[PDB]
Amino acid sequence: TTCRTADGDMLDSLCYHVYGHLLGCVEATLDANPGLADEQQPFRAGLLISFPDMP
Amino acid sequence: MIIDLSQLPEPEVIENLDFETIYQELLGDFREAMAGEWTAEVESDPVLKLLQLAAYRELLLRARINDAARAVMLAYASGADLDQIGAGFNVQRLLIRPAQPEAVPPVEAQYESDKSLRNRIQLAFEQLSVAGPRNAYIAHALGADGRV
Amino acid sequence: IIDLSQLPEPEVIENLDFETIYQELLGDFREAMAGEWTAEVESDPVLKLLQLAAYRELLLRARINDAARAVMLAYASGADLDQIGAGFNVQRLLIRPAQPEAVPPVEAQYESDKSLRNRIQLAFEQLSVAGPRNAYIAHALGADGRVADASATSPAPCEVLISVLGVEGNGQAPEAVLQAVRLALNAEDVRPVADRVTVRSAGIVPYQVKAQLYLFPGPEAELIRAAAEASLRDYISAQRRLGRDIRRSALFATLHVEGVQRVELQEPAADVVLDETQAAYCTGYAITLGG
Amino acid sequence: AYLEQLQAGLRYLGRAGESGRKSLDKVVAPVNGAISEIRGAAAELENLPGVSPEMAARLQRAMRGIGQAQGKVNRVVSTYDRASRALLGIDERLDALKVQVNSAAQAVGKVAGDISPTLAGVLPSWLLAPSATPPSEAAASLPHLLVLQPLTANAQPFYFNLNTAAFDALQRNSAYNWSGQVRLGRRPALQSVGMGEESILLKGAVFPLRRQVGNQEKVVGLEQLEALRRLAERREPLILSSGYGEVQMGLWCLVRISENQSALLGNGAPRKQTFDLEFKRYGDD
Amino acid sequence: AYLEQLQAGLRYLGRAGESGRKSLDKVVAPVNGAISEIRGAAAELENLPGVSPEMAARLQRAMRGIGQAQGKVNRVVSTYDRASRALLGIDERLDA
Amino acid sequence: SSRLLPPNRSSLERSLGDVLPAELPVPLRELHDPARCEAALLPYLAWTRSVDRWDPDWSDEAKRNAVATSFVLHQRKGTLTALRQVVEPIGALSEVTEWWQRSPTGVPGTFEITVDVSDRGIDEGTVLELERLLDDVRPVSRHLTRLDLRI
Amino acid sequence: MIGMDRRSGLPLSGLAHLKQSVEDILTTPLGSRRMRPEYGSKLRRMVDMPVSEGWKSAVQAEVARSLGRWEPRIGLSAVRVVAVVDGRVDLLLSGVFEG
Amino acid sequence: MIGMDRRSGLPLSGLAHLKQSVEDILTTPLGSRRMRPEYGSKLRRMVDMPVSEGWKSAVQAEVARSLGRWEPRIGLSAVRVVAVVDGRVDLLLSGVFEG
Amino acid sequence: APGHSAQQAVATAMDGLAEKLRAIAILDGPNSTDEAAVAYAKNFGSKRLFMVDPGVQVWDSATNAARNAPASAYAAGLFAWTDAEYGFWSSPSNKEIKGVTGTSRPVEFLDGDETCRANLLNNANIATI
Repeated sequence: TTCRTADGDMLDSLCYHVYGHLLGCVEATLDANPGLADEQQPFRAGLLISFPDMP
Repeated sequence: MIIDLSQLPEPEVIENLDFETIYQELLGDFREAMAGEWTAEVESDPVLKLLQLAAYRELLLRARINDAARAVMLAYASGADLDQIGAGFNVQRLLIRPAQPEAVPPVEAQYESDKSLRNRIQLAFEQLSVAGPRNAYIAHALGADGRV
Repeated sequence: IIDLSQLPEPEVIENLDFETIYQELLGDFREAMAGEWTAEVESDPVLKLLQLAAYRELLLRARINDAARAVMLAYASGADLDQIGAGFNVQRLLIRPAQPEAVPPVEAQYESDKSLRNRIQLAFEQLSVAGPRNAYIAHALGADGRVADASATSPAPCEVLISVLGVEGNGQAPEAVLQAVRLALNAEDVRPVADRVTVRSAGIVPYQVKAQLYLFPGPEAELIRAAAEASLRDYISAQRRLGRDIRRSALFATLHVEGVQRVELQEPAADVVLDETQAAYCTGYAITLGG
Repeated sequence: AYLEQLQAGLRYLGRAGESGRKSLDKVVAPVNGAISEIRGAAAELENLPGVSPEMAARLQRAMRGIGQAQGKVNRVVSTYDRASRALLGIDERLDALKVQVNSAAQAVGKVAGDISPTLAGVLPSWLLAPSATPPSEAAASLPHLLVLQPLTANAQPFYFNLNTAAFDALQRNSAYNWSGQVRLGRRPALQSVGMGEESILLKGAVFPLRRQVGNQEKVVGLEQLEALRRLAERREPLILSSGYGEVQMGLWCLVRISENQSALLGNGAPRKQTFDLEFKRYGDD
Repeated sequence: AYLEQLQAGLRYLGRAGESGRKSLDKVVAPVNGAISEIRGAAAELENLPGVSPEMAARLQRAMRGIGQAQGKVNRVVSTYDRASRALLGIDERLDA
Repeated sequence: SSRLLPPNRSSLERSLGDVLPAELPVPLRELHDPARCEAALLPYLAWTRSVDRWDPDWSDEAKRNAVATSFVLHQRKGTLTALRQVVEPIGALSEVTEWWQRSPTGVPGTFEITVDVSDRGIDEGTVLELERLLDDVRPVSRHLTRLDLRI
Repeated sequence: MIGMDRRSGLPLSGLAHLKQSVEDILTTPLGSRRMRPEYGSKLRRMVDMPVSEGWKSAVQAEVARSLGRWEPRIGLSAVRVVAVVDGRVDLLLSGVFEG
Repeated sequence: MIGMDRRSGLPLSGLAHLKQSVEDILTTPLGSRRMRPEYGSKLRRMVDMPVSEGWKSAVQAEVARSLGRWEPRIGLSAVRVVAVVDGRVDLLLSGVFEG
Repeated sequence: APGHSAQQAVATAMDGLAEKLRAIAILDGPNSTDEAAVAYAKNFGSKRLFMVDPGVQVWDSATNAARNAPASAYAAGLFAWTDAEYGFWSSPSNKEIKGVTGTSRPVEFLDGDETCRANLLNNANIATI
């Protein structure tokens, strides 16, 4: 379930739109994403997040 | 004779994170620090705007350390982080199809996947290096072709 | 083969104390409030937030340092050298694992640290099969009832003099254990080269130590006298692990523990020499107090 | 000699996993004829410089097939008893297929690596994102009669007005849980043991051919009571928001919808829909 | 020497309550590096006349932080088995 | 950050948004790249790469290639092709001996090597290291301690 | 309950904290907070919409939702348009006090 | 879900696979598939019948059955006759997307 | 005129054609900084012009990168979405743009009449994403 951001899309908003809740849903996204947390949290327009299943 | 990476135990530095167990600590470090002078735990209080930054930006820094700890381990690194493991062991990523196209759509330089680098970094030891024993003079004598 | 993981700690990021982290945050706070800062702004609920932040990257500079310890082989702890040894083809083996002879007394055991770390240190010395000075060593550590090896050559070429030393008890290693290295060196040596396997290539002379230590007027002399051999009985087992020398000062410095004001030595007149060939053994000790 | 070896190696395992249906002894000889024979290619492929862009896709065509051959053997073998398998002794033999073929698959992957797992299902950040703008109902020229709105707080609320449903009746039952305990010589004692069910029942009628107010070139729809149904299968309480007395009514879960749609058109379309909704107050903290 | 002592003393307990996540042996050395080292300020602060209106709010900034450092150690330690804690022997050490 | 805050924010929240996260560098991936290690912790990586001989006198360009090419050196110890590259900081690649250049069937000792080393940077000293710097590349009994040099 | 002021950092408790508790609800959009996506109001979505008589009842129905979530000590009474200048509508947020 | 195209063999996933998923339902008759007899549409039985106003409602009622079986990610909206030339009627198959 | 409205001669052409047509002309400023677009808006004041200065960028399939669209046609599609679904009397500002990614300029915004790049453009009679 790979999604592409815009220049203002943010991580806790995105995995709330995908999953429906945020309990155990942000760090599971940061786990299966290489170098995602190193990038600045107001995202750039072209970075890809593969949201895993069962957060 | 190499061991698979899927049977390794989990390391020490990689941690599961929680936003709550960082934020409930920041409540449990600030409420005792105020000595009862601050007692409005309603979210509209502008300290809980900021304690949800100091627990969110810390969780990003806790994840960057977990991202960097996976990047220095062979069983978890991927992307351009196995390139740094590959450059130390004189192993380069392959080219199945070449890089330069002749047509108007640019043909992508097809590299092998990072699941096959973990094959090649781990086979960089059991490799023909020098013809020391009787089993290595013959394997280094496979330059010709018409021969048994 | 010398342990690096017993030195003072390296700091990859600097580990500042709580005060200069806090004053660095106030310097960041005055510049951010520039043009609108007032002395009434830095109130009590404002400053206690900054005392939290100065406490959290005190726990993040400690987290980056504790992560950088466990990545380097210097100060890497258990269940994490398996992630490093997989990058160096080092897997821990089974020293009588959990076979349930009876089912509730489970007896599980793996390879411990600080010798698994040596096998990761001896990883690159096992790649070259043309036999450098350490590949004859690092392939001879495959057995269990021995200790590490030293290599030398006095005679005519392709005549290897390796000294198979062994820690199991009083000195001499068995000759049946001696035959295992030629089974351990068949497709690891060079084919024209030919070794002789000498177990005691120079000879063994009996050593002792007799120390009349003094302790302070203070704590009990039962566990502090016995703590002197805690740094000595593992030191003698580490001498033929490298096959190298003992000194007079080795009989001094391995007896200094917390609570020592003076020591004394009589058993050597001068220090002895143990070369890469020469090794020795210590029979029986007697360390008491002079008071 | 891998051009002769692996293609012949899959031919043995075709006999292994299929001549083992109702017997055991015919499995061992092709399995012995493969493990010491796939090794003839796992030792052959130790040193190749990546000989061709072809000639190793053939290795990928073969090692996918030998990977299918493990699945055929290990499922046909697994249908047997363990004691009948232990007397044959191929529990300690089929694991050598997990040694030799994996050493052969590692040998092929060193010579010719795999293709990258390309991505075609990469979506933007929209297809799972709600349109947070309010609908045309909330901007209409009619004061809203009642408002349903759920706990997710981003879902679209339902607005009661003359364009959507427009109830004209409002039952509001509200019991109070007083329990009677009969005493023998006197009046029964009454104890307040709770609050009991408070319910709100909304009658009314939807006429889905009356045009929207001011003749907006748009009629009251047939969809406009099924929106009450979709908002009720969320398993979720709802905030009632009136505009006359208290405005902050509590959490009210929706329990029953029952329309009576009659005076039908040709395709089954009604032109009256007399409904009755029925709520119960969700007892939050 | 309390200007050098307590600020360095909180630095040991930052290693104590955090390098103890999935292990036990890395807790004992910073805890031993604090108890005999916070004593270097508890004996130093036996005789001060109230030296400044500053220089002791710094002590309040530090002792609030060391008070947070007890809560981090004693909760990370409490996640372990008692038998694994008894073989280490820091039940009779964290009380110091 | 100040960007993570909602649009309604005071200058106090925007200031405390820029201070209370207090971001830090994570110098953890730099520990295994020898070209990106700091100079104070480079011999930690030289230990785990098992760099057998080390000098605290070289330039960092001569220290980091001994760690980066520590694999290629230790993969081929008995060869000449890493005996060429083990003498990297002493810049020298001139000449090497082989069997058939000597006509009477080799020396008594079955051709121990007398290699040629040509250094120009350092003239004082620089001799006493090369009989023991080349000791790890030399096998234990395939060669003898005979050596040839040039300044 | 004693909280601190948004500007100037001063700890104010009784009823000035009550008013800034409401104005953190009304002016935060939904999802702007970190790890609290169901916080705030849809009033920013009601910004720059025409002031009809259904816009008024949609603001009353949305202030009552958003204050009903994170402000239990306020019972909302009414929201009334009291003036209109060019663009600037202004709303008398009246409500009784509970808790 | 990623499938391959019927012609030209190319793997197409998002919504071109959605349209060919519908046209495998509508043009297969019932029982033509192997070991799947309850697959397809009765639209081949509706071929070369007179276009009445009951033929239209019988096609809407049969496309909705056949897409309701083997196409759960499509909610059917309407089927409308939009033109008539000699024999060739043409139907605007309109439906919302779910799943 | 997407792209051909940073020039003043066409923005004056779209100006004078508007009152003949009884329309409004959605022109756009240059994609430079804010005062380059504030001073470009000071050449007008003619009741028929709606300027949106940040040329917003959109994702591309062929380029596999970020494009550069002039963002005057996106406000036209938003006005056609407004007057048919919400009515022409409804204000077409606070509504969604589709086919969009980030802007060519990061334009900040707050609440409380700050020095924001949102309140700077709006007080200069300029709309902005």
